[PDB]
Amino acid sequence: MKEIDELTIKEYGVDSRILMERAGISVVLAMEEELGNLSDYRFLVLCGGGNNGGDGFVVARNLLGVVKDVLVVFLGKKKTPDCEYNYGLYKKFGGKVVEQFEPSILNEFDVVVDAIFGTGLRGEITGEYAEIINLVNKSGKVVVSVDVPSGIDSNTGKVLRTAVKADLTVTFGVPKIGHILFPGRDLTGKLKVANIGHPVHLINSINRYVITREMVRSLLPERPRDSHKGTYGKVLIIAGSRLYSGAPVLSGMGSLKVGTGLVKLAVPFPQNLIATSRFPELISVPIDTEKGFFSLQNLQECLELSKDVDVVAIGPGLGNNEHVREFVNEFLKTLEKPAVIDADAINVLDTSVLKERKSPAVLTPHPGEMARLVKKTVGDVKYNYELAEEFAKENDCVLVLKSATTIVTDGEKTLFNITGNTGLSKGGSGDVLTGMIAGFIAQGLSPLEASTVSVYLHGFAAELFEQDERGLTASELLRLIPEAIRRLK
Amino acid sequence: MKEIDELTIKEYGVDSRILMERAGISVVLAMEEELGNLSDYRFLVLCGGGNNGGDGFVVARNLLGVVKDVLVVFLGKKKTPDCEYNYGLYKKFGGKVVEQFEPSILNEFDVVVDAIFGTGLRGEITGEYAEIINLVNKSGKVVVSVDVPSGIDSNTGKVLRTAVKADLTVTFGVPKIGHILFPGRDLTGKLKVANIGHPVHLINSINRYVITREMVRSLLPERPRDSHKGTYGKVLIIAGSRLYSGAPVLSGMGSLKVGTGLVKLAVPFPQNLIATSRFPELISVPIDTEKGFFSLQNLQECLELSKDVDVVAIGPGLGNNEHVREFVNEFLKTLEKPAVIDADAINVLDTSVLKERKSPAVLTPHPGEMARLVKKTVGDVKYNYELAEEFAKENDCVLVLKSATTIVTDGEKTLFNITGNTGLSKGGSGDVLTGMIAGFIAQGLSPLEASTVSVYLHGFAAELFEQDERGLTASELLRLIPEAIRRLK
Amino acid sequence: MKEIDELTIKEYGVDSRILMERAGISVVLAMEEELGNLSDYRFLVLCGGGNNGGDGFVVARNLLGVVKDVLVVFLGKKKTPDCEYNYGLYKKFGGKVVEQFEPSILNEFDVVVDAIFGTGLRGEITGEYAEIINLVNKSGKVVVSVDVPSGIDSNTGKVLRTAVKADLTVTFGVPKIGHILFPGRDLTGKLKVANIGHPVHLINSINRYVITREMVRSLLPERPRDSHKGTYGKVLIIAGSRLYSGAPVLSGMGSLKVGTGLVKLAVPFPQNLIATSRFPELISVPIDTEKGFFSLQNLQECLELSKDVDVVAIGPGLGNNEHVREFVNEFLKTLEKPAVIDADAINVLDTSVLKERKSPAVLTPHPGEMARLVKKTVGDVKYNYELAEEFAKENDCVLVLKSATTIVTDGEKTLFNITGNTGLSKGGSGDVLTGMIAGFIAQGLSPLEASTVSVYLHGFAAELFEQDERGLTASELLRLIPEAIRRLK
Amino acid sequence: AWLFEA
Amino acid sequence: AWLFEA
Amino acid sequence: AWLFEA
Amino acid sequence: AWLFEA
Ligand SMILES: Nc1ncnc2c1ncn2[C@@H]1O[C@H](COP(=O)(O)O)[C@@H](O)[C@H]1O
Ligand SMILES: Nc1ncnc2c1ncn2[C@@H]1O[C@H](COP(=O)(O)O)[C@@H](O)[C@H]1O
Ligand SMILES: Nc1ncnc2c1ncn2[C@@H]1O[C@H](COP(=O)(O)O)[C@@H](O)[C@H]1O
Ligand SMILES: Nc1ncnc2c1ncn2[C@@H]1O[C@H](COP(=O)(O)O)[C@@H](O)[C@H]1O
Ligand SMILES: Nc1ncnc2c1ncn2[C@@H]1O[C@H](COP(=O)(O)O)[C@@H](O)[C@H]1O
Ligand SMILES: Nc1ncnc2c1ncn2[C@@H]1O[C@H](COP(=O)(O)O)[C@@H](O)[C@H]1O
Ligand SMILES: [K+]
Ligand SMILES: [K+]
Ligand SMILES: [K+]
Repeated sequence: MKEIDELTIKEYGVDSRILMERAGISVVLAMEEELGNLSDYRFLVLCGGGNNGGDGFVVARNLLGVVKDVLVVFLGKKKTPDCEYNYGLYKKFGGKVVEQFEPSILNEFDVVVDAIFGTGLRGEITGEYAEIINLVNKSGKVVVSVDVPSGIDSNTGKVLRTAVKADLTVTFGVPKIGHILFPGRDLTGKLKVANIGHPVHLINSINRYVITREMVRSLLPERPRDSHKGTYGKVLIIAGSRLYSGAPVLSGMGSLKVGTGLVKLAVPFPQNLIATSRFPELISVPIDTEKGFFSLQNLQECLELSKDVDVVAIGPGLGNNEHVREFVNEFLKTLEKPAVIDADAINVLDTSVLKERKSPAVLTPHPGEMARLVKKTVGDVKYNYELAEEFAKENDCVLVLKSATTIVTDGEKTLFNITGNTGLSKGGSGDVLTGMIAGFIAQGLSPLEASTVSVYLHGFAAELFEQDERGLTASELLRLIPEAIRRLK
Repeated sequence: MKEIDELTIKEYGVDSRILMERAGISVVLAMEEELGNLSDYRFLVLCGGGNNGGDGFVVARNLLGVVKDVLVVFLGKKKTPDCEYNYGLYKKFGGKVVEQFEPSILNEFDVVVDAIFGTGLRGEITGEYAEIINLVNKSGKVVVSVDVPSGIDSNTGKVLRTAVKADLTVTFGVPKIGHILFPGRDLTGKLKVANIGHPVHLINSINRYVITREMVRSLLPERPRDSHKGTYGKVLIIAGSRLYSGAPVLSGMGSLKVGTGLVKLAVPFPQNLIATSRFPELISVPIDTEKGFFSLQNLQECLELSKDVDVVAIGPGLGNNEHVREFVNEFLKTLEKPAVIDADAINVLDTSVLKERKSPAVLTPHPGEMARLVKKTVGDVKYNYELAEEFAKENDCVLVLKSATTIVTDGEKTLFNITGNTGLSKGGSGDVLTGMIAGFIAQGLSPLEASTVSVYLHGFAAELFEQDERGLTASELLRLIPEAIRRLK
Repeated sequence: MKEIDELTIKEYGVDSRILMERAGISVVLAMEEELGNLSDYRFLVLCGGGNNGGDGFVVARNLLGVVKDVLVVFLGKKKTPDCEYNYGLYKKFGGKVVEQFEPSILNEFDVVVDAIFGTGLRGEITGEYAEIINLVNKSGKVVVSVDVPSGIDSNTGKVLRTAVKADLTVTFGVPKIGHILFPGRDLTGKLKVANIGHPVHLINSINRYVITREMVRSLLPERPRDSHKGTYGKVLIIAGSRLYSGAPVLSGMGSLKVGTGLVKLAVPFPQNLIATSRFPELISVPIDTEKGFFSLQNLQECLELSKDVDVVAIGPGLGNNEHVREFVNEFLKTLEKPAVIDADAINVLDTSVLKERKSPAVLTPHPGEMARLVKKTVGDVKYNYELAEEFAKENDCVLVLKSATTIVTDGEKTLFNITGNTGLSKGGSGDVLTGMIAGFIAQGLSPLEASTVSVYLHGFAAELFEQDERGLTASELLRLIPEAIRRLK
Repeated sequence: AWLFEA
Repeated sequence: AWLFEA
Repeated sequence: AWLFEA
Repeated sequence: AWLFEA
């Protein structure tokens, strides 16, 4: 987006003063929409020396005469040209500026406009800038951040030592990665994206997007009236073990609840019996195992079951021992169908086997599984969208890195999901997702499309739960899926 | 119906001009009901040379002076007498005709009335007629078809190379097979059937009908207050296998949910245990089998269980191997009770055994099972109501050929079901239906009656699902059945 | 309209059988709209031998099979060709006919369809036709008349000895004079006018119309925002006497309540004082008279007052003595402004003075005043629209002949008003109307236009009275006028 | 409105 | 109901 | 109220 | 919709 401001000035010819004005009035209009009539309020605008602060000067000037009181605390040393121009206007219009922050100054104001730093922040905040941010965060005033809350790194969502907690953030052109990933997404509060005059072609060129309702609506597969179950595909789910008898059932119904025509589970006996006793619509094939786990002895039976299907999901509750490893790796090596690879199938995966596969795969790890897979720490991989991009690209796969914001990438295109809530922070929610992806592939969506639609809907179903989110369980989530789908349309 | 127009003219004495006038004004009145006040709209009427086009000329004439603009594009070479008469009137009333279609002419109109071909169409549409139909289908205008959308074969529902997609179709006397079967039923849009003056005795003579709410209401069995479970009959369901443990449960509850007094399942042990753990109202008899499947070793036990019952359903999840074949065929040969034969029981059926049976049967295949049964391709049997008629007649049975429009026939009487939606395109919906039919027979309805009421209600229950249809599963369908029954009354 | 059926057959080419069919089904559709679902009812159709009876045969045939019972009592000797054709169809479709009326036959039916005579009736009904009509009128059954209730003369509204009282009458193309004038308008009940296929150009050619909401809406003068009282004209009202001090006030406010800019009354002193004490918005000029009445001594003063105005109303409460006669006649002879001539101004009018006037006039008599004016009996002039036409034409004026249906004519164009109720049957309602006409002329409408809009609104205001109509008085009517105007839009 | 004036 | 079945 | 008087 | 995406 830095390149987008640049191109809009330098090649399209839009004066940078005009972009700055449009940004500032956007902020004024966003505050009106959120606070109602502004004439009642007193405003403290905190301006740095960069263009973020310039945006602040525009806000401050625009509020002059219309609101109860305005004051600018200017906290930079030097001003950029556009910041300077606008400082100059604010002063000519009769606005008051000071350069010293008094702790007690929060006393006489209702709204703090945070125009200290924007996407123009490198490295940690210390000294007075930090002190003032800590003061604002303790003040209980309403906080409006210009562009990104000061102290968020706009490329990662990381807090650079300290950062402003905003009630409202007004950004320009497009959401930035920092608003989308945590902790930054938390500090952004309610996010508005303002159009400030960039050519639309540039806005759309952006290589990374947030999954939206509109995007998902247009990817949902059609339901032609003259159809039968085979129209909507077949899934095989290879899952469960004597230790984990629930996982297969939740994956299976994830597939069915998104509109798949037929789902078959392959689960060690007698645990296979659990599924059909809960959901007799499922087919649950007994696999005869030595000790409760899949092994190479079950390889041939599973390839056979996979000839009549469109997609295979593998992993949930398989257990992670050597015989499961041999089986999963030999199976994936021979299976010439799309694979959705989750949970324990990921823990035992040999990534050489993903490269040599002609057929496509989706991997769906959480950060702990991603860490072990690439042999890094949880902290190195969490929210690391470039690492996810490299891995999908190197292994010719779609990677769905699960978290409160989920990342879906194929190496070229990267998408971020922001639906869901803490109710999904419970075992078995992941199992449902695996099933949703496989089902959507079965219905003819590509792996990336299936993954995009599934993470969105999976989160949206969680938000539809009637009671406190913390009491949500995977079985209730399954029930809410078709409501999510209906509400999408 | 061609014979019906003929008899009404030639033996009852109704001038054919009068039938044509009544048809045309029906179309005008149907459009008013659908579009509201017509004075706002501009109409383009597309007329062939046959009587369909004549009907168009009547529409066009009737709209003269009352609506914003009318134009006829006449696309035939020659006109039939009645078409000619009406072309003559349209012209005398001051109506404009042209004989050349300009692509851009769709520009200046809001409604296209399609009176190009009706039930008088043989063979594929090519040349300009096709071009013009392709233009109308791309135009996004509202389309009203006279009789059947031009390009549907009214005897089969097939698209003859290309065909008009209508928002509204107004037909006369009775729905034609083409409106009822796909793809034609899809292209018909909303269908109105107009009374245009045929004697009622002729209308009712028609040998093939659509199942209606009214028909089904009057077939529902009575619920006398002084009753007990035996009043409402007993069903035995012979089903399931070690591979398919769900099917028995869904069939069993299909029977109970339609009001049957007692349902017993016979299911290999321990899979029989699945049913009562989900629905403890069911009786589920363990059958001791060698390897998880019914065989001749279970023949005597099953005949014994069938002495105390009114109907036997057989097939769902039995598996299809040689020992199942021997068992099903020897069983059906000896059973002297009504049989409902579904799924795998159909796959292994020897049709010689249906002829020699004194007792009645209903077969309920989908097209894939029907194909294998008579040794034809899916495409030869799908929507092939005459083949279904021949087979029911030759084998002294009722055949229920499942699809988005289901055909129910006994060889003399043929009925079409149009309830349901794509939510039933999921395994296990078929199992529920089998149970509904058996239950209705148990309650004293004939096989044809039981089949008619069941397919109607089975589809209607699907439409009552609250959320998106694609998330419907057989277990939710079971729950909706009694709502369907209540809404019927 | 007889000429309209003829032209539509003979020059446009519409088979008369088709007109007859369209008429009959209109009747069926009108009954459905009024009675709801018809399948519950038993129908007795009473058919003569003419085309009215033919229409009946079409109704009867169309009801066959759909309703509970149908029977035709055919009461003619001979059948016209189209009646015969349709008798022939009714019989072929299986309909029962009898030729004898049994008094008790009304017992077994719910609806009597009266297709005995239509617009094809000359001279008085006697014998059995009368007996049967008297029986139907005593029966308390629902009665639907085809075209006009049998026994109304369709050109006058007169009862030819005896006539059917219908709940619903369905006529074709246009309302006939007989439905519009009393007693016929009373016997018609609820009137529907069906389009049966006549070219629209012919329908509109009709020289005589009913005033409609739509017609009046499009005649209401505009209210340009940049206006002042002179934009909306000035009225002078010359009225009242020592005997009749109320009339001036009600006429004056009639003018103001329709939007006139200024109204001046000229009323003998001190009775002029009455007006401004009730409505101080009025100007009320004292005229000094010898004995309480206008005379030639007031001629010059009144011509003077009339120079500054756009229209003069004269007559209400003037009294009728010789000196008033001299004054009214000399005044009208010299006044070179539009005159609205009412009440006593009409009683003393010399009609030679209307011919010699260059300026236009509207006369507004009730039948008693019209009788004295042309020297005929009340019975000769009441509802006599051709006499009203002759008089307007001979005297170059608009005549508004007041009654429950009011006739407005200029000799070329004749209009009928059907708004109002018996609440206007009270002295002073007429005075309000005079004022409304003058006001509308003042605002720039022609005399015929002003008269059309006024009679419509005057009646519509009466219908808006909240309480029983019989308690309506002229002062409440004045209050309701602007509600009428608003409801018009 | 097509069939009836009222 | 007289004119149309739906 | 900031952008428009009506 | 012109000024803001939410
Ligand atoms: N706090 C949260 N907010 C939104 N989604 C969550 C949250 N916690 C977990 N999830 C989702 O729930 C599922 C957990 O799957 P797993 O990590 O395999 O158990 C993933 O789809 C996560 O993205
Ligand atoms: N309410 C009842 N009325 C008449 N017979 C009954 C009743 N309940 C049970 N039975 C009889 O007991 C046997 C078992 O009844 P059921 O359990 O209803 O099939 C039947 O053969 C019935 O005749
Ligand atoms: N309604 C239907 N239309 C076309 N083919 C069908 C239908 N039902 C079943 N089949 C065929 O039967 C086989 C099994 O069908 P399904 O159970 O829908 O996968 C498939 O290979 C289909 O071609
Ligand atoms: N798209 C659809 N619309 C209506 N009914 C359907 C549709 N797809 C399947 N069905 C019905 O659902 C059941 C499928 O049974 P089976 O083909 O045995 O699995 C049959 O009753 C079909 O007629
Ligand atoms: N608002 C106005 N616009 C134009 N002329 C007016 C206005 N008010 C009064 N007059 C003039 O003053 C005279 C008396 O006006 P009025 O009282 O409206 O008849 C007329 O001849 C008008 O031209
Ligand atoms: N029964 C009635 N229905 C409708 N209008 C009426 C009725 N009686 C009187 N009127 C009207 O009321 C006014 C009577 O005026 P006048 O006859 O001068 O007293 C005229 O406009 C009549 O047309
Ligand atoms: K900021
Ligand atoms: K057509
Ligand atoms: K009549």
